[PDB]
Amino acid sequence: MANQISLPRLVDLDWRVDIKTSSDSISRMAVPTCLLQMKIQEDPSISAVTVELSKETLDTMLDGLGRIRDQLSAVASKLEHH
Amino acid sequence: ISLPRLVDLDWRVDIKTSSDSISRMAVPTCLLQMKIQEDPSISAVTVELSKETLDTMLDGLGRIRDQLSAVASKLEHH
Amino acid sequence: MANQISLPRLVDLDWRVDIKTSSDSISRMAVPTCLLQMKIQEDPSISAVTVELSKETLDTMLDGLGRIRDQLSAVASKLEHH
Amino acid sequence: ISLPRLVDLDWRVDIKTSSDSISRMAVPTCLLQMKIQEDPSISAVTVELSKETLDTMLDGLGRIRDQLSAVASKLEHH
Amino acid sequence: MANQISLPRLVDLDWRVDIKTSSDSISRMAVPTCLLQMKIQEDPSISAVTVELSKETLDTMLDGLGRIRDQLSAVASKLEHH
Amino acid sequence: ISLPRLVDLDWRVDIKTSSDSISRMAVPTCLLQMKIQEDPSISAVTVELSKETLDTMLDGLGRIRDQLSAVASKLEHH
Amino acid sequence: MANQISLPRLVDLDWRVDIKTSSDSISRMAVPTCLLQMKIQEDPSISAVTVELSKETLDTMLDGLGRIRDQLSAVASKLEHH
Amino acid sequence: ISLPRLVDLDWRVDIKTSSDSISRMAVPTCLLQMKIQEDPSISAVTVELSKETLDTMLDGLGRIRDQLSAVASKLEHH
Repeated sequence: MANQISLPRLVDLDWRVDIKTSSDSISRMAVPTCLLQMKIQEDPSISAVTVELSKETLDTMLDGLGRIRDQLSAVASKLEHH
Repeated sequence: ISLPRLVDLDWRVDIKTSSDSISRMAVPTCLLQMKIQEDPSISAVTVELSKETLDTMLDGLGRIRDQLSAVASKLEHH
Repeated sequence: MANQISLPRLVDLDWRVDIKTSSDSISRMAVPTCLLQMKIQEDPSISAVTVELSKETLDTMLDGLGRIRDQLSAVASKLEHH
Repeated sequence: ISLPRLVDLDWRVDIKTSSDSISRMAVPTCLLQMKIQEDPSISAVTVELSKETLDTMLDGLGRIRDQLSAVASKLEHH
Repeated sequence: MANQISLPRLVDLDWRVDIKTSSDSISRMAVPTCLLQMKIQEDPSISAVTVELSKETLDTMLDGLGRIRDQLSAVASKLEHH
Repeated sequence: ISLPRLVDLDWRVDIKTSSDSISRMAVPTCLLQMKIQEDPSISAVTVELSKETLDTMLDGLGRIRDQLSAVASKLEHH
Repeated sequence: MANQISLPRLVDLDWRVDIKTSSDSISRMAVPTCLLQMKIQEDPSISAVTVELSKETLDTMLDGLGRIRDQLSAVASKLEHH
Repeated sequence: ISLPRLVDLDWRVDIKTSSDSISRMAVPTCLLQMKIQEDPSISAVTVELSKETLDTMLDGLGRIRDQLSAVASKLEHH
């Protein structure tokens, strides 16, 4: 059919930046970290997924989502050319 | 302590029928699968994203990136 | 007793047909796939089960459900003959 | 990516007492167990089906089959 | 403290008797079976546990619950004797 | 097919403080743990039972026992 | 960001003291035990975690929570000294 | 029988931004992870605690400790 049913929807994205004790240092060295909360909905019935993100993990997420954006745009371009 | 961590990101681009379109034009959609590890026992969160939701995601995560880098810098000079 | 309690009930069946990139081809070859959503209810408390179906899996489902139909009809026939 | 896939289908035909029947005639019922794999970690969805629900299921899945085959054909000639 | 909090409560017990095809016979031999549904509540938030019971499993359940009854009565007897 | 089956039954008798008693008399209570197998992957349902709830349980399960035996007998002579 | 999102909140703590038969004695020797119920909330959506606690486990919990208190106070002290 | 037992306790002290503060002063917070075993198959309950919630926790658990010790003593002399 058309798009009437669909996989869960990401409907909220929030975050917090904490300072914590690092694990890469023998001494008392503080390092930042992200707490990320995504709220996901099914078409009501909202769930929350909370993860802890480092800088490198965030950069990798950003690269991946950029590649997804590029693939979506290329498919849209091929679709507009019937 | 071991908070849940995003350890993999996979995706697929599908083409589906549009529901709102008068011209019935097909539309691209992203199936996004995030793999979260908690510790083994990895879970998978699957969502469907449109282009606009992905763009907004990117904007928010870039803001997180900038804030994290600013805090890192202020910690280095502290 | 009689049929007052009962196992969960299938109360909705919906689907979508997507075009995706195939895995059986080295080149860029598109293949269709089904997203099937079944809504299941307990006698209220509705849950959703979404699966991805290929053509062959769908044909096998159809064979199985046909065999179930045949067995139900044979049992009904034996029941009408006391 | 690995969306959940139906990997097994099993069933049993029971005879139960009818609740609506004036004549108290016994009635056949199907216990249907679908095994869904996501990847190991297979889950099982169990439902009870009457003959009419099964018939409607069959009709819907046949419609899916026809639509899938039509899309396949239009992709081959595309 | 006293008994203010408590483990989940069994708040409903229902069942059905089905006839099914047996597994102990090569031929078509029908055998009865029980579908048992227990409804369990937390002190609201009701859940349902459905199991399939054979005659022997039911007899064993009955023996176990009888032994529990005997132990509860013996403890009550010791409590009434301060 | 493999419906969930009760495969173990364990219990403990505790003594707790009574909440309704004027005389504050202690009271026995049963912690009941049913182990259910579905197939490995056994789950555990824990409840708390009073003497009266246990008695009612026993009555209901005895009724199930009698009904099952009657159906068995009518199948043997069928 | 600031503290707008947050991990689940502990919002209730209740308990009961039971007498049970001990496992360290061959004879009939009674021993106390704690049933502890913690109610945890997400910012609505309250869940209950019930555990059985022995005296030694409780003492260890108390030591751990005291160490947490000390670390929180030391961090607060370092924060007040800019 | 095997009721769920708390088998590990881990924690982290973070510094976060305060939301109610006029002076925007940073504030310490505790991320607390309790590991519960039921029997293998250990689960993890994570909460965030402020200093006041921790103090109240400590008071309640100390009351439990005193009650448990009093019952132990009255059992020894029983």
